[PDB]
Amino acid sequence: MENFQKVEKIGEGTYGVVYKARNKLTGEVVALKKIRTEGVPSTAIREISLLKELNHPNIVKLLDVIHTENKLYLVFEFLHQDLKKFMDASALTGIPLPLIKSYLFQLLQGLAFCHSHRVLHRDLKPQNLLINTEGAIKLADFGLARAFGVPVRTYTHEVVTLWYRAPEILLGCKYYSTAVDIWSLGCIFAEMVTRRALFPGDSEIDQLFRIFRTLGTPDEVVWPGVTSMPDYKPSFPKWARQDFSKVVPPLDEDGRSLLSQMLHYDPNKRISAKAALAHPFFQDVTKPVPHLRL
Ligand SMILES: NC(=O)c1cc([N+](=O)[O-])c(Cl)cc1NCc1cc(F)c(F)c(F)c1
Repeated sequence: MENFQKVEKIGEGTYGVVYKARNKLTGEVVALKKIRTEGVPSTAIREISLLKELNHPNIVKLLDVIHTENKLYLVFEFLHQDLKKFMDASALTGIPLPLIKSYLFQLLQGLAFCHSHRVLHRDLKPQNLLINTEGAIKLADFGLARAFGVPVRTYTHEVVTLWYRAPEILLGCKYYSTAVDIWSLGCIFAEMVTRRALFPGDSEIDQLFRIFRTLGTPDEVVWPGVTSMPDYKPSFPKWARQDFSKVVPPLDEDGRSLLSQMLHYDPNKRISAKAALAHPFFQDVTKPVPHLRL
């Protein structure tokens, strides 16, 4: 590394390999993501560079965009653990409700900030939510999707997770809205509560049908325009909706109410991050200290 000192290979994300590195100068520890191929659109580097200006306590800071030797590196502030690992570690006992609430509240603040600045995430999942010992949780990878449209997969044979994809994306809609992030966060909220993924689809159609089996096959009544979506087929089976009391037990009515608003089929009826923050579910929100083993 011309300037860094690779500590370890954290992983291999959807846009390239990730390393924990120490800036031999500043001495700071950061996450270095090497972006995928043989050109790199200058349009992307400009859009990405804009993301450097985004500053919010619940958004992982993009410290630098390095375009040298014709390669693309993203330098991010470092956090020791992601929500996926934390949920696994908390599987036996479950994440306490007060902490689930704190995390959801913080993530909505982060989304409200991004959305008011016209930035969408598009690929929220537990792995993209980072946490620290102080009880904070932050969104990682905001805006990278748009600055790269949709490259389908990661870069080198790796099963793309569809579990958190909004139905409008699954139905072929070409224009994503802020609502896709609320849907993903709703799925994550449910998973923290039940300790099981809400919609663990194994294919795009299995994903769509798992959603339909739980929330009911959508129709023009609940989702005006759904039958005209690019990938909608009149041959879709028609399943009846289940009750939330059965979907995320034993979550209370405040929680079920908020979740139901985050999972409305019509992107336009789906609650905004701003509005969700005012929901009664957050009346008693606090900021608990999580039990992190690093
Ligand atoms: N900003 C970041 O801090 C970070 C970034 C990316 N990434 O995509 O650019 C990834 Cl993957 C993991 C990250 N940390 C969480 C983490 C740190 C570890 F040190 C570790 F071992 C682990 F599993 C998870």
